[PDB]
Amino acid sequence: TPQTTDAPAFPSNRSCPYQLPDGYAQLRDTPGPLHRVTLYDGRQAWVVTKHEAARKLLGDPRLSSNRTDDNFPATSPRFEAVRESPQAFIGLDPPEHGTRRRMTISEFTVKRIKGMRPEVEEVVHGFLDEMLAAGPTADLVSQFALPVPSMVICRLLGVPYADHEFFQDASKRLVQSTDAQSALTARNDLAGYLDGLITQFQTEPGAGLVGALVADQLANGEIDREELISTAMLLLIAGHETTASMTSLSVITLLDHPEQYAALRADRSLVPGAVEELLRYLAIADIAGGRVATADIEVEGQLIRAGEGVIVVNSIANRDGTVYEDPDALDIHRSARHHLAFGFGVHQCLGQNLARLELEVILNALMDRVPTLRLAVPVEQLVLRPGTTIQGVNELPVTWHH
Ligand code: HEM
Ligand SMILES: O=C(O)Cc1ccccc1Nc1c(Cl)cccc1Cl
Repeated sequence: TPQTTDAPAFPSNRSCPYQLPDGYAQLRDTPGPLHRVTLYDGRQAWVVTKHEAARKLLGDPRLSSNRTDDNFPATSPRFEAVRESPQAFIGLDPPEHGTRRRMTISEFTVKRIKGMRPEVEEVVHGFLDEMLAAGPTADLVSQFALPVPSMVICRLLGVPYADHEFFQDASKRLVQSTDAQSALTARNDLAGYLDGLITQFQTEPGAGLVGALVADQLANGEIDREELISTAMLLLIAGHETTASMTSLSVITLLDHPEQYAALRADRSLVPGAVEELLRYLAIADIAGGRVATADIEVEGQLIRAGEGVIVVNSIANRDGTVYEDPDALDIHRSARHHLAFGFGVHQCLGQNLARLELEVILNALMDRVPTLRLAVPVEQLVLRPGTTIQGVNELPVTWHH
């Protein structure tokens, strides 16, 4: 009996850190905005696989971001045991989404990000000082990719970096949890820690976004204490797992495309466009694409019914050849404008301009200070995270001329 299905298992796992999974190239090539898939629990959902349709559906308020909905298209059991906790604004819809998001936007403006350049540059070069002084070989993830954005986001939040061993471990356990119990434990660890931080700010008002939320909105009853915890937790985790993943994956990708990496080193004005192309090409955050319909939506002759889960797969939409000519070619010189790596619409990544600053500083610093950087193992020996979490590698052995 043939095993062919019209609802393939989703998500798929990468076999090469920067290439579309084989099942995804098939979804990309099949006409139409939507395709049926089967999720880990056997439930069918839709995936959005085309670029303009993805923008349309991310902008449609009939596609709710509410994870507590029984029909939300969960791709693993990660959140099934944490539903008794309030959602951060990533899981809220208007009007609640905006009231919560607006409590945080002041920390992420273009002006604030510009003012953060000296701090980001100091942090990047400090961790490089230490890594290069110890000599090769090193794990780029633990020694550079993770600590840099962790220190930066901690200062933005008012989270003391002295606790980094504890919160970096809990963050990893939650983001990469494979069972509901391990996710619950990691989330509880972070929640109790952040709750104590709130009490400390109530005793001694202090700097950072958490301190600002405690002194203002919490003291006015405009955010619940547990919502503050969830918001701080989202910003802490997103603030260091996403950039760390982009750093390690960009290094792997650039070293696999040496002609472009050399062109990048010779003309640093190409760095901002290279970062956009790497964001498009590596598209690390498909796990942020889930939505649930609260009303019927007709999409080019296909019908999303109320109550159906829909996943906007931005990595596949970013390989739409009607937008990016030869979409599977890495080209740091191409226009990667309009990519969906950060989403689109009211939920478009709050941290996107901090991420862009960090990646530009990081790439320029690696080229300046470690021009002989190379991988210490073959690419095929790296262990890639599965499609049920943020894409990337947990370890990246590197060497250089000592
Ligand atoms: C480094 C590369 C990054 C990528 C690829 C990425 C990806 C994404 C995506 C695709 C979304 C959309 C979520 C949705 O539509 O449901 C999102 C939202 C969000 N991201 Fe980023 N992100 C990155 C960096 C960051 C950083 C550094 C922060 C800092 C805290 C951050 C904080 C957030 C927040 C708070 C949201 C929710 C926005 C909202 O719901 O209004 N992200 N991210
Ligand atoms: O959403 C998941 O399954 C993993 C997870 C856990 C805790 C906090 C955030 C995330 N995911 C996540 C991250 Cl780390 C960044 C941007 C968007 C999303 Cl959905």
